[PDB]
Amino acid sequence: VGLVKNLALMAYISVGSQPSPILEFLEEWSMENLEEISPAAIADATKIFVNGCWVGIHKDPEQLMNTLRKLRRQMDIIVSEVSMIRDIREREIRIYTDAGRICRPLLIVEKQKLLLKKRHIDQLKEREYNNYSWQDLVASGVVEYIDTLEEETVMLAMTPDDLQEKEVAYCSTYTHCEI
Amino acid sequence: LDSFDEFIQMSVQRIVEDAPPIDLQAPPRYLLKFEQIYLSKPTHWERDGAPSPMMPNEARLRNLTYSAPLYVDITKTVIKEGEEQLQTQHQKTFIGKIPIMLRSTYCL
Amino acid sequence: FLLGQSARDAERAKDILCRLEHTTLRKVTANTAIYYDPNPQSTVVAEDQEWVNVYYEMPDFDVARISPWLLRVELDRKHMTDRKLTMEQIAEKINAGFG
Amino acid sequence: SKTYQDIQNTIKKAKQDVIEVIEKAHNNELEPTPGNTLRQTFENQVNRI
Amino acid sequence: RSCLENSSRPTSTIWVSMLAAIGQRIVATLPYIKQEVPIIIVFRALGFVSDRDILEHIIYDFEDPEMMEMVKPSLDEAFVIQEQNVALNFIGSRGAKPGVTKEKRIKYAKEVLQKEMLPHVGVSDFCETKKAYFLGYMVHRLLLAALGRRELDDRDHYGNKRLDLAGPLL
Amino acid sequence: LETQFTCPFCNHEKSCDVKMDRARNTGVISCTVCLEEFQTPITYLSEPVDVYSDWIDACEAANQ
Amino acid sequence: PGFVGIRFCQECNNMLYPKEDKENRILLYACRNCDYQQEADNSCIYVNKITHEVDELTQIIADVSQDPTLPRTEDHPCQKCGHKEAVFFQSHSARAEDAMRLYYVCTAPHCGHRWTE
Amino acid sequence: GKRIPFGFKHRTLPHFIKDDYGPESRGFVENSYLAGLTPTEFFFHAMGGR
Ligand SMILES: [Zn+2]
Ligand SMILES: [Zn+2]
Ligand SMILES: [Zn+2]
Repeated sequence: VGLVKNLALMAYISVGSQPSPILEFLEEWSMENLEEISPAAIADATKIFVNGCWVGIHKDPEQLMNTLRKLRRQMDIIVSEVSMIRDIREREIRIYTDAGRICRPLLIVEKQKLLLKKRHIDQLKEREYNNYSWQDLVASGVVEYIDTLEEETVMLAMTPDDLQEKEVAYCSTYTHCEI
Repeated sequence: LDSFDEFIQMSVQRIVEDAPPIDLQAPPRYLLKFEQIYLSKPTHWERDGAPSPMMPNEARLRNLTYSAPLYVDITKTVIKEGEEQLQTQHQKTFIGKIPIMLRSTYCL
Repeated sequence: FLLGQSARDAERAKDILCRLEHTTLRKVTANTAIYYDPNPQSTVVAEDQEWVNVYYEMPDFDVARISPWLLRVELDRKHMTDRKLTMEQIAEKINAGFG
Repeated sequence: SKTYQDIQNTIKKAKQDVIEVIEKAHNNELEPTPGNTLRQTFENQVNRI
Repeated sequence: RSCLENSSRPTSTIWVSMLAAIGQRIVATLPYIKQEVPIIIVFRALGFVSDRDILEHIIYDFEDPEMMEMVKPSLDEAFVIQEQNVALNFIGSRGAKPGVTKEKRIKYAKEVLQKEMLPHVGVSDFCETKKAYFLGYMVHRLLLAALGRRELDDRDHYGNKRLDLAGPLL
Repeated sequence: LETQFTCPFCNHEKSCDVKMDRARNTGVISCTVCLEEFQTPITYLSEPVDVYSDWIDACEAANQ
Repeated sequence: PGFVGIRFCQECNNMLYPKEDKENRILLYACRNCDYQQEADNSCIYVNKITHEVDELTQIIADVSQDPTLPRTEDHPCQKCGHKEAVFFQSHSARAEDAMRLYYVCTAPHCGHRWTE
Repeated sequence: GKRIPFGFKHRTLPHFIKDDYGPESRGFVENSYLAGLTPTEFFFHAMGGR
C-alpha cells in the first residue's frame, strides 16, 4: 500500500535532452560566468543552475524567465520537456533537461484569459482532415508541459470559471488552467 | 516506447564510446577502439543457420526471445616502434542480441 | 495532588508548580555579552555606571583581584516574575555553584 | 429544501467565523490561551468552529 | 548525489554536515577518503588560502553577522593548515596507502578533488573555481538550514525524485 | 585509518607505533624491531598517519 | 546588542582574534598567521541573542512582489508611494514559530517597500 | 491528526494562494456524498482514506 503507484492519465515522463543549446543561449543572453564574476556580485544577482550545475549569475531574472518561457512555447532551442523554475525568494533559476521528470500538460492563462480559442477547437474538430494535431497545439503556445517542481511556482485555475470576475476576488493572477 | 527508443538511439552508442580504449603490451603493443553501433531488425537463426525475420507471435509460440543482433565497428591499431603502425577495421563485429520492446521503432 | 489551601487557591498551586518545574538560567535570560571592561570605575557599558560604582565604592572585594573580562547577562522581567524569582537568588545560586 | 438551506447557512456562517479568526490572528488581536503556542490556539479554534 | 551528465561513472555522493569552546563545526565526507575533513581544509586544497577568499564563496553578503558567527568555529578549527600543499597532504594522508611518497599523496588528493568530488560540476583541470563555488553553495544551504531561514527538504516531494524507465534501467 | 606502520629502515610490517604527546605538541614514532625513532610537531588535527608521513618525507629528504 | 562581526587582517586576510595589551590594558585584534595587530573599536567580543529577536523586514526582498502565487490586497496602501496594491504573506523564518503576523510588500515596480501594520 | 499539510511550498495544492489557512484550502469538505466532492475535496478525501 502506497509503495506501488500508477501514472495519472495525462502524466508524461521526460526522456531527457542535452543542455548545450540552453547553455549557449544563456551565455548569449547576459548571464555572467562564475569564472568571470567577482563574489560581491552574487548577493543581489540570481544564481542560474542547469541540471544542478551553477553556471552563472544573472541580474534581471524576470526578463530572463519571460524569454526562456517564450522560447519553450515556440518549440525553439528549448524543447517542451525542459523545466524552468524561478525561486523568487532564494534568487535561484533552476533549469532541468534530465530524464525521469514527471510532467503533465496545462493550458496557459494570460491576463485572466485562456490562450486556447475557438479557432483551435475548430481546427482540432477536423484533425482527421486537416492533419492539425496536439503537436500543433503545443507549437502554438497554448498547452505547456509542467513538472511537479515547476507547479510549485504555478497558479492553477481548476476551470475557466475561476478566471471570471467575482464579488470577492480570490486570485487575479492565474498562470495556467487544468484541461 | 520513448524510453526504449532513447536507449537504442542514443544511450548504447554513448556507452560504447565512453568506454576507454584497451591497450595491450607484452615491446609490441595493441590498442582497440569501438566506434559505431548498428542494430538490425529482430531476426532468428534456424538450426541450419539461415536468418529470417521473427514475428512476435512465433516468439510467443516457440518460446523464443524476441531480440535483435547488435554490431559495432572495431578498429585495431598495432604499435611497436618507428611508427611502423597499421590499422585494421573489423566493421560490424557482432557483439550480442538486445531484447526489443514491442511496438517500439525497432519492432517489426 | 495538593494538600490544604494550595488545592483551592490557584496562586498557591502555581507556587508549587514553580517549585517543581525545572528552570535553568537560559529560561530566564534574554541575552549575554562578553566585554573587555578593564575598569569598573568607567564601565565600557554606559547604561550601568550608576549602580556598578555602588558595589566598588565599598571594601568587600578588591579591584586588584578583578579580571578585566566581563560576562554580562540580561534577564527579562516576564520570565523572572512568572517564576517569582529574584536576582539575589540567582547570584546566591551562582556563588553556591562556583564559590 | 429547508434542510439544505439550513445546512448551507450553517456552513456559510462557519466559513465567515474562520475568516474572522484568521483576521484576528493576522492583526495579532488573537491572544494565546495558556500552555499553547499561538499557532496551536489558532488551529484549536478553527477546528472547534 | 552527483552524477556526470553522461553516465561514464555511477553517482558519487558528497555530504557536508554540521556536527551536533564548543561550537558548530562543518565537515565534508568526501569519497575515497577515510575520515571527515574540515571544510576549510577542502577549500585550501582547492587553492583558496585566505579566510576572506574562502568566506567569499560561502557568505555572499558580509553585512550578515549571524552567518559569520556560524562559520567562525570552522575558520578556527582549520587555522593550523594555511597552505594548499599542506591541505592536499592532509587529505592525501587519508585514503591513500600509508607508505606512498609525498608527491603521490598530493596527486591522490588532487585526483579525488577533480574526479570523485562533485563530478557533475566538472572532471577537468582548472575547474577548481566552479567546485569551490558549488561546495560553498552547499555550505551556504547548510547555514540557511541551521539558521532556520530555509526549510528542510522533503524526501516525499515528487520534484525531488526521478522515475527510471526501461531505457535507463537497460 | 591504520595506526601501525611498516618501518622505513627495517621493512618489518606493523612494527612502528605512534605516541601522541599532546601536552608538548610533539609526536614520536618508534620501531620496535630496530628502535629507530622520529619526532615531529603535531597539531590537534594531527593523527598517527600524519606522523608516519612526516617520517617517510624526512627519510626521502635525507636521501638528497 | 547586535551580533559582532568578523574582521580581517590587512596584510593576509585571515580573521583577527581579540587579545588584550596586558601592559597597556587596551583591547587588540591580532592575527595568528602574521604579526599584524589593531586596536578594537568595539569592546564587545561576544553577543548571544538567546531570545533570537530578529526583524523579518531585513530578510524580505522586494522581488517577492512578482510572485503570482501570493495574495494581493488594495486595503493596505504603500506609505512610501501611495500605490494601492501590495502582496502580503507571513513570516518565513523558523523559531519565530508563533506569530501569524502579516508582512506587506508594494507591487509598484521599483518601489520595493515592505512593512508591517 | 492534523489538517492537510502544505506539501507544496506554503500551499496544499497549486490551485490555492500561499498562506491560505481557510477551510477549503486545508481540506474541509463542505459537500455531501450526494452532492459529490469538488476536485480538491476529492483529492484531500483520498489523502484521508489512504
Ligand atoms: Zn625498524
Ligand atoms: Zn595576518
Ligand atoms: Zn509603494
